[PDB]
Amino acid sequence: MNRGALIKLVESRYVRTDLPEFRPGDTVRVSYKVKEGNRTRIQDFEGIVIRIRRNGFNTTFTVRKVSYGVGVERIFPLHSPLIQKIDIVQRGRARRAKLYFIRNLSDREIRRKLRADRKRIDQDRAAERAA
Amino acid sequence: MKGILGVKVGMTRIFRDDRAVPVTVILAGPCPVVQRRTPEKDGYTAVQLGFLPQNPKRVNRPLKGHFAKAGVEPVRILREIRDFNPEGDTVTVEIFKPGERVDVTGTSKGRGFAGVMKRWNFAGGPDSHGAHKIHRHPGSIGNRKTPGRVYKGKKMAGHYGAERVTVMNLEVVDVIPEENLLLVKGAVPGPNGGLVIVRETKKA
Amino acid sequence: AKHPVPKKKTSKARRDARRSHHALTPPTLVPCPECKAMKPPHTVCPECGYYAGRKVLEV
Amino acid sequence: PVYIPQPRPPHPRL
Amino acid sequence: MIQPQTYLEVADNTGARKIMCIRVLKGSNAKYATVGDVIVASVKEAIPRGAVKEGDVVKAVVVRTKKEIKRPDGSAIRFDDNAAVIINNQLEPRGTRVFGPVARELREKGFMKIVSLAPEVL
Amino acid sequence: MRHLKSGRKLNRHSSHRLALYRNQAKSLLTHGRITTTVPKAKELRGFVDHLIHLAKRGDLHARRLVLRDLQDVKLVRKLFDEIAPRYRDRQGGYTRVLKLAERRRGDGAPLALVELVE
RNA sequence: CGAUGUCGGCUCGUCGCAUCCUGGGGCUGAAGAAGGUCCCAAGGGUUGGGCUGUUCGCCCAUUAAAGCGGCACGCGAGCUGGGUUCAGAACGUCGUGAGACAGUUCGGUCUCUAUCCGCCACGGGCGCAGGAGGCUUGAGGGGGGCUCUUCCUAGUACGAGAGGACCGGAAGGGACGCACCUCUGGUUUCCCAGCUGUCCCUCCAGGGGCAUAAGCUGGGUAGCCAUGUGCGGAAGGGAUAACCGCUGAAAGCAUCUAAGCGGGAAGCCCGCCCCAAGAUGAGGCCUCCCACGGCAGCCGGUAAGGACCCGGGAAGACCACCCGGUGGAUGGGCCGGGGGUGUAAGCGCCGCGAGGCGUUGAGCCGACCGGUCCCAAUCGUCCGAGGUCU
RNA sequence: GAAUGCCGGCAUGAGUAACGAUAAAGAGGGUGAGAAUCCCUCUCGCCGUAAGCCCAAGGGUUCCUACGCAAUGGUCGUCAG
RNA sequence: CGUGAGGGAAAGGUGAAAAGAACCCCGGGAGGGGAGUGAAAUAGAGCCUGAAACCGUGGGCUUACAAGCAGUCACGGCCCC
Ligand SMILES: [Mg+2]
Ligand SMILES: [Mg+2]
Ligand SMILES: [Mg+2]
Ligand SMILES: [Mg+2]
Ligand SMILES: [Mg+2]
Ligand SMILES: [Mg+2]
Ligand SMILES: [Mg+2]
Ligand SMILES: [Mg+2]
Ligand SMILES: [Mg+2]
Ligand SMILES: [Mg+2]
Ligand SMILES: [Mg+2]
Ligand SMILES: [Mg+2]
Ligand SMILES: [Mg+2]
Ligand SMILES: [Mg+2]
Ligand SMILES: [Mg+2]
Ligand SMILES: [Mg+2]
Ligand SMILES: [Mg+2]
Ligand SMILES: [Mg+2]
Ligand SMILES: [Mg+2]
Ligand SMILES: [Mg+2]
Ligand SMILES: [Mg+2]
Ligand SMILES: [Mg+2]
Ligand SMILES: [Mg+2]
Ligand SMILES: [Mg+2]
Ligand SMILES: [Mg+2]
Ligand SMILES: [Mg+2]
Ligand SMILES: [Mg+2]
Ligand SMILES: [Mg+2]
Ligand SMILES: [Mg+2]
Ligand SMILES: [Mg+2]
Ligand SMILES: [Mg+2]
Ligand SMILES: [Mg+2]
Ligand SMILES: [Mg+2]
Ligand SMILES: [Mg+2]
Ligand SMILES: [Mg+2]
Ligand SMILES: [Mg+2]
Ligand SMILES: [Mg+2]
Ligand SMILES: [Mg+2]
Ligand SMILES: [Mg+2]
Ligand SMILES: [Mg+2]
Ligand SMILES: [Mg+2]
Ligand SMILES: [Mg+2]
Ligand SMILES: [Mg+2]
Ligand SMILES: [Mg+2]
Ligand SMILES: [Mg+2]
Ligand SMILES: [Mg+2]
Ligand SMILES: [Mg+2]
Ligand SMILES: [Mg+2]
Ligand SMILES: [Mg+2]
Ligand SMILES: [Mg+2]
Ligand SMILES: [Mg+2]
Ligand SMILES: [Mg+2]
Ligand SMILES: [Mg+2]
Ligand SMILES: [Mg+2]
Ligand SMILES: [Mg+2]
Ligand SMILES: [Mg+2]
Ligand SMILES: [Mg+2]
Ligand SMILES: [Mg+2]
Ligand SMILES: [Mg+2]
Ligand SMILES: [Mg+2]
Ligand SMILES: [Mg+2]
Ligand SMILES: [Mg+2]
Ligand SMILES: [Mg+2]
Ligand SMILES: [Mg+2]
Ligand SMILES: [Mg+2]
Ligand SMILES: [Mg+2]
Ligand SMILES: [Mg+2]
Ligand SMILES: [Mg+2]
Ligand SMILES: [Mg+2]
Ligand SMILES: [Mg+2]
Ligand SMILES: [Mg+2]
Ligand SMILES: [Mg+2]
Ligand SMILES: [Mg+2]
Ligand SMILES: [Mg+2]
Ligand SMILES: [Mg+2]
Ligand SMILES: [Mg+2]
Ligand SMILES: [Mg+2]
Ligand SMILES: [Mg+2]
Ligand SMILES: [Mg+2]
Ligand SMILES: [Mg+2]
Ligand SMILES: [Mg+2]
Ligand SMILES: [Mg+2]
Ligand SMILES: [Mg+2]
Ligand SMILES: [Mg+2]
Ligand SMILES: [Mg+2]
Ligand SMILES: [Mg+2]
Ligand SMILES: [Mg+2]
Ligand SMILES: [Mg+2]
Ligand SMILES: [Mg+2]
Ligand SMILES: [Mg+2]
Ligand SMILES: [Mg+2]
Ligand SMILES: [Mg+2]
Ligand SMILES: [Mg+2]
Ligand SMILES: [Mg+2]
Ligand SMILES: [Mg+2]
Ligand SMILES: [Mg+2]
Ligand SMILES: [Mg+2]
Ligand SMILES: [Mg+2]
Ligand SMILES: [Mg+2]
Ligand SMILES: [Mg+2]
Ligand SMILES: [Mg+2]
Ligand SMILES: [Mg+2]
Ligand SMILES: [Mg+2]
Ligand SMILES: [Mg+2]
Ligand SMILES: [Mg+2]
Ligand SMILES: [Mg+2]
Ligand SMILES: [Mg+2]
Ligand SMILES: [Mg+2]
Ligand SMILES: [Mg+2]
Ligand SMILES: [Mg+2]
Ligand SMILES: [Mg+2]
Ligand SMILES: [Mg+2]
Ligand SMILES: [Mg+2]
Ligand SMILES: [Mg+2]
Ligand SMILES: [Mg+2]
Ligand SMILES: [Mg+2]
Ligand SMILES: [Mg+2]
Ligand SMILES: [Mg+2]
Ligand SMILES: [Mg+2]
Ligand SMILES: [Mg+2]
Ligand SMILES: [Mg+2]
Ligand SMILES: [Mg+2]
Ligand SMILES: [Mg+2]
Ligand SMILES: [Mg+2]
Ligand SMILES: [Mg+2]
Ligand SMILES: [Mg+2]
Ligand SMILES: [Mg+2]
Ligand SMILES: [Mg+2]
Ligand SMILES: [Mg+2]
Ligand SMILES: [Mg+2]
Ligand SMILES: [Mg+2]
Ligand SMILES: [Mg+2]
Ligand SMILES: [Mg+2]
Ligand SMILES: [Mg+2]
Ligand SMILES: [Mg+2]
Ligand SMILES: [Mg+2]
Ligand SMILES: [Mg+2]
Ligand SMILES: [Mg+2]
Ligand SMILES: [Mg+2]
Ligand SMILES: [Mg+2]
Ligand SMILES: [Mg+2]
Ligand SMILES: [Mg+2]
Ligand SMILES: [Mg+2]
Ligand SMILES: [Mg+2]
Ligand SMILES: [Mg+2]
Ligand SMILES: [Mg+2]
Ligand SMILES: [Mg+2]
Ligand SMILES: [Mg+2]
Ligand SMILES: [Mg+2]
Ligand SMILES: [Mg+2]
Ligand SMILES: [Mg+2]
Ligand SMILES: [Mg+2]
Ligand SMILES: [Mg+2]
Ligand SMILES: [Mg+2]
Ligand SMILES: [Mg+2]
Ligand SMILES: [Mg+2]
Ligand SMILES: [Mg+2]
Ligand SMILES: [Mg+2]
Ligand SMILES: [Mg+2]
Ligand SMILES: [Mg+2]
Ligand SMILES: [Mg+2]
Ligand SMILES: [Mg+2]
Ligand SMILES: [Mg+2]
Ligand SMILES: [Mg+2]
Ligand SMILES: [Mg+2]
Ligand SMILES: [Mg+2]
Ligand SMILES: [Mg+2]
Ligand SMILES: [Mg+2]
Ligand SMILES: [Mg+2]
Ligand SMILES: [Mg+2]
Ligand SMILES: [Mg+2]
Ligand SMILES: [Mg+2]
Ligand SMILES: [Mg+2]
Ligand SMILES: [Mg+2]
Ligand SMILES: [Mg+2]
Ligand SMILES: [Zn+2]
Repeated sequence: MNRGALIKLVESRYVRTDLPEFRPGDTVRVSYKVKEGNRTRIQDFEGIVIRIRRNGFNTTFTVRKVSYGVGVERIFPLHSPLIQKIDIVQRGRARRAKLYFIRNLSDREIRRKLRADRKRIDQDRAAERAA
Repeated sequence: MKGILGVKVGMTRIFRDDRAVPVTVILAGPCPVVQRRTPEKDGYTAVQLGFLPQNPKRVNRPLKGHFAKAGVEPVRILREIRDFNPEGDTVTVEIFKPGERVDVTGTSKGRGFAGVMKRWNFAGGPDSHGAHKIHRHPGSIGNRKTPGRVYKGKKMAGHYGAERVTVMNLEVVDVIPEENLLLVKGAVPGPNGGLVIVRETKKA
Repeated sequence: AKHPVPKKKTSKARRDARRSHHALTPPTLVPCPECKAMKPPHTVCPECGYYAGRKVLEV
Repeated sequence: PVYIPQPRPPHPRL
Repeated sequence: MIQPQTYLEVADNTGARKIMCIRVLKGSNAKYATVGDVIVASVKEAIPRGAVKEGDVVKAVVVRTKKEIKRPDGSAIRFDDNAAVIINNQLEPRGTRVFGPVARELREKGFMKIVSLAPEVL
Repeated sequence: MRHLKSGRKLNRHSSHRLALYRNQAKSLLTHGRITTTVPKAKELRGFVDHLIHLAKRGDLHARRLVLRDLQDVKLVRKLFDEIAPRYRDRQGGYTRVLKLAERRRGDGAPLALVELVE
């Protein structure tokens, strides 16, 4: 047998394939299906992807935003069926893969370090030029 | 009262009714019956199942006579299931449906020689305030001249793990009969690759 | 600690009994296919230098 | 032998 | 993950700014309070001329915490501080508004007064 | 517990172990055969295998990588010009470990030889 | 008295029951709810803080509850050493004095090696009348046992009102226990990157040593983990406790009792999980070998099998256990995938320059999932039944 | 037959604790009856207001060379104060 | 041993005679086996006699369901005379 393959096979019915690629440093908006008694609505959540940890189907990504004065971080399973959609808001240029350090930065200092990723912005805009 | 042998494949999670579900994946089937235990012949009732086929170049002479007496191919392991008497001659995961509750026996991970703290969650000692080389030690083990001995069963360091463990009342989340897979919610004893037994639950 | 000490001398019966498990076991020996000398299995023959049928190292 | 190391004091059973 | 001695910022206009948890009101010997748990605390720091003053022994509900809370959908939320909202023995907010976001767990715990008053439920 | 952990310690701290493997590599590649204890042999196998494979690649980067361990341009030059070319079609398994019969007199250690193959 | 270490604390418990809580009851000046008092019950449980060396006690905030005791006032060859209980010093007090004080005050060396019993673990030996490879019965042990809130029943029974049930039924908790690593969160001694100083290779560029037993810094896979996840306490059957009865005399009535029957506890027995045939009372079932050669015995060659040796292992201190040994994927290498780091070097362009851009998610790359005989488990050796008697 | 008697010898504890700074080693070549331990070479590490060099005190041939390995060296020893 | 004043041991014996073992064998040596000397070589210099504790080799009986100040009394089995 092949235990790794079987795990993949069990996960394949749940694996998502419709979300945009993104990187630590990118600003992003996750439209997340949320329930509130006894209906369910779509609550957007915008912020910077400070972290993505990869474990195949089990990859998860963390988004950080300030919100009415307080910093809020949220962790989403990248293949969660609760994610309606993900919009890429801004491509960010990070020098590392985990951006925990921006927790202790002023807004103006985060802007200085995570300058707009020109190269992948052009990639975005040069896509969407299609039939 | 049904039962099947299997192998722990590994853990993952699925999504069921907008809920994350931690599941262990077990490769259980397929198990041939290799001997049936009858009250007449043996005094009790159980089925000697076999699991995982074996290269005959390793199955010795007295064991080949055992498989052949049942007309089954040589198998790697034989385990019984008490008070189980399947009508067929081969047991498969098709005996478990989603929603059912099972009990999984496995051989737990082996800690080896374990300390009193890792084994029995003893408090240990202080790490400052004058503690002298006793931070992980077990304290007192007794009284004085009365009784002047240590009880049988007083918890001390020693080996820990690599023993038979059974977890009760595990939900069955899914069955994938084409791959012989059995998705059970929770955790199962032992390492990936370990032998497991999956029986119907004794809980109500 | 308070310096644990033996309480009685150990008898010749008890001392030797503890050595119940002290015999050397003799070394595992097999004849070498090329020179028929006796040598430990799974080692290059120290008498002729052969292992796995070939001269491996001059002796 | 020529020199005796002093023995430890007793526990004060006072 | 709030325990006795933990300081919480105060997320309402009660006049209290910092409280120090002195008991977790969750049974006989609970060790931690999370979002939705009521605690007993002491006011360590309050503004002048408040409804509450430094020294009062008040009840509070925890509305946001620094240890991330996990959720049945496999997601998790985590704030920048440990905040609380001061309440009365009937579990209603003793102030008139709430500052900052609060944990959606507060809703199915019946702290619907706080949930409405909050500018964001996350 | 040691569960599923790779690599011996050889009763050396992290930087001493490293230089052991590095000095053993330079020795093996200098001479083509060396005698060591069996454990040290069994571990040098993969350390030297990798260097030889990088030598099969033969680019500047590989030479520079290899040089981090062997540091000797003349020896690295021998590895790239004389050793690598006779392994071009061999897919790993560039070294071998054969165990010896007799032990050391002064500490009882089992010895074994390590050599490059043909 | 040729020494039985003394308070309190910590650690580890274990027992008792005159029971603090939980379960079961009778009486009540018991309407209900809540109490009071006594009876049965030791299964489990019995919180975190302030003060003081304190035991004790008071106090804060909770709780179902914050129980009292024995075990050398349990436990210093287990720790502590704050107090007590040496030598210094001081105050008050006594003494002419030296000095003194259940008066106070500041300080004041606590001994690496376990022989026997005991305890936790792990083997070796022999036995279990033939010898072997499997799979099992369970005599007997051990583990576990806690409990709260809210809702429905129902604002009903009860009550002037306030308040507020029995029984029955749902949901959600605290602590504790076993296992696990999918997620959350740790570590991850060299898996990747950046950085200073210095010495060096080779002048640049690229790099290596050292600054810790990682020089420092940012991350970090497998493993091991809790702060994370799953699950457990039961259900149920049986016998009883106090207590309540049915039928019923002695004793025309009455009586739970003398004949006889029923109800009745978190407790007792079984049930659950775990060990377990040295259970010498050494059990059972399945399969394999087999009447060997030479004088209930001895010595030979074997049989079925076994061990040695070797490559290994989420097994392990050694041992043991488990898998594999060329008819082979066991470890090492190689290859693919995962995963980490986060765009190598070299070259080209831009800038006087530190740099920047591109080639490029590049390069490097532990353990994870697999493939591939490229390397290594070569070749072999030694044991091992002939079955007592009625 | 005892005086924790005196002298000596031999046990037990036991193949046990330990082998005296965690600055660190590896390989090849030589010698030799014998080599992890001696010599030689390459690699690696440690000290460098020293763990380098020169005086004084104290020690008293330990200095150099040849031949040696019983004991001394906490192992070995062909080496050595 | 102690700075010093001072303290203060242990250690006798081959044989009549060295006739003190040429020479050969194993061994690096040590040690041994032969040969040889002697009345005697477990008188061989680690030497007269050579006790005991203590350590070993060989043999007879004995022991792995058993409770012990170790013996004593009884009977039975086995080995010896
Ligand atoms: Mg099993
Ligand atoms: Mg444990
Ligand atoms: Mg623990
Ligand atoms: Mg601790
Ligand atoms: Mg101390
Ligand atoms: Mg100690
Ligand atoms: Mg310490
Ligand atoms: Mg410990
Ligand atoms: Mg005591
Ligand atoms: Mg006793
Ligand atoms: Mg085990
Ligand atoms: Mg001690
Ligand atoms: Mg002590
Ligand atoms: Mg000590
Ligand atoms: Mg000890
Ligand atoms: Mg001692
Ligand atoms: Mg003894
Ligand atoms: Mg003796
Ligand atoms: Mg003896
Ligand atoms: Mg004796
Ligand atoms: Mg003994
Ligand atoms: Mg021993
Ligand atoms: Mg022996
Ligand atoms: Mg003394
Ligand atoms: Mg104040
Ligand atoms: Mg005040
Ligand atoms: Mg606020
Ligand atoms: Mg460790
Ligand atoms: Mg491995
Ligand atoms: Mg060592
Ligand atoms: Mg270092
Ligand atoms: Mg490699
Ligand atoms: Mg070999
Ligand atoms: Mg060997
Ligand atoms: Mg030597
Ligand atoms: Mg006394
Ligand atoms: Mg005495
Ligand atoms: Mg005495
Ligand atoms: Mg004494
Ligand atoms: Mg004493
Ligand atoms: Mg007690
Ligand atoms: Mg009572
Ligand atoms: Mg009660
Ligand atoms: Mg009651
Ligand atoms: Mg009552
Ligand atoms: Mg009333
Ligand atoms: Mg009532
Ligand atoms: Mg109790
Ligand atoms: Mg008790
Ligand atoms: Mg208390
Ligand atoms: Mg204080
Ligand atoms: Mg107190
Ligand atoms: Mg007091
Ligand atoms: Mg109550
Ligand atoms: Mg005491
Ligand atoms: Mg006490
Ligand atoms: Mg005590
Ligand atoms: Mg002490
Ligand atoms: Mg004490
Ligand atoms: Mg004691
Ligand atoms: Mg003592
Ligand atoms: Mg003191
Ligand atoms: Mg002190
Ligand atoms: Mg004194
Ligand atoms: Mg005065
Ligand atoms: Mg006076
Ligand atoms: Mg005094
Ligand atoms: Mg007094
Ligand atoms: Mg005073
Ligand atoms: Mg002081
Ligand atoms: Mg004092
Ligand atoms: Mg000290
Ligand atoms: Mg001592
Ligand atoms: Mg002992
Ligand atoms: Mg004893
Ligand atoms: Mg045994
Ligand atoms: Mg049997
Ligand atoms: Mg039983
Ligand atoms: Mg028994
Ligand atoms: Mg109602
Ligand atoms: Mg009415
Ligand atoms: Mg009810
Ligand atoms: Mg993890
Ligand atoms: Mg993982
Ligand atoms: Mg994590
Ligand atoms: Mg993580
Ligand atoms: Mg990890
Ligand atoms: Mg590296
Ligand atoms: Mg440079
Ligand atoms: Mg550098
Ligand atoms: Mg250097
Ligand atoms: Mg240096
Ligand atoms: Mg480094
Ligand atoms: Mg980290
Ligand atoms: Mg790090
Ligand atoms: Mg629970
Ligand atoms: Mg009546
Ligand atoms: Mg009647
Ligand atoms: Mg009766
Ligand atoms: Mg009855
Ligand atoms: Mg009944
Ligand atoms: Mg219960
Ligand atoms: Mg069993
Ligand atoms: Mg059994
Ligand atoms: Mg018995
Ligand atoms: Mg048996
Ligand atoms: Mg091993
Ligand atoms: Mg095998
Ligand atoms: Mg073989
Ligand atoms: Mg393989
Ligand atoms: Mg492989
Ligand atoms: Mg790869
Ligand atoms: Mg990849
Ligand atoms: Mg990747
Ligand atoms: Mg670039
Ligand atoms: Mg580049
Ligand atoms: Mg460049
Ligand atoms: Mg230019
Ligand atoms: Mg990559
Ligand atoms: Mg193939
Ligand atoms: Mg052969
Ligand atoms: Mg006398
Ligand atoms: Mg005497
Ligand atoms: Mg004495
Ligand atoms: Mg003496
Ligand atoms: Mg001795
Ligand atoms: Mg030993
Ligand atoms: Mg010992
Ligand atoms: Mg030891
Ligand atoms: Mg010692
Ligand atoms: Mg040792
Ligand atoms: Mg020492
Ligand atoms: Mg010493
Ligand atoms: Mg040392
Ligand atoms: Mg260093
Ligand atoms: Mg080397
Ligand atoms: Mg050498
Ligand atoms: Mg040597
Ligand atoms: Mg030598
Ligand atoms: Mg050395
Ligand atoms: Mg030299
Ligand atoms: Mg300098
Ligand atoms: Mg300096
Ligand atoms: Mg001198
Ligand atoms: Mg010389
Ligand atoms: Mg010598
Ligand atoms: Mg010598
Ligand atoms: Mg001499
Ligand atoms: Mg010596
Ligand atoms: Mg020495
Ligand atoms: Mg020596
Ligand atoms: Mg010597
Ligand atoms: Mg010589
Ligand atoms: Mg010299
Ligand atoms: Mg002197
Ligand atoms: Mg003198
Ligand atoms: Mg004199
Ligand atoms: Mg004479
Ligand atoms: Mg004479
Ligand atoms: Mg004469
Ligand atoms: Mg010769
Ligand atoms: Mg001689
Ligand atoms: Mg001889
Ligand atoms: Mg002679
Ligand atoms: Mg005569
Ligand atoms: Mg004689
Ligand atoms: Mg004589
Ligand atoms: Mg004479
Ligand atoms: Mg004599
Ligand atoms: Mg003699
Ligand atoms: Mg004997
Ligand atoms: Mg018995
Ligand atoms: Mg017997
Ligand atoms: Mg007796
Ligand atoms: Mg008699
Ligand atoms: Zn040979």
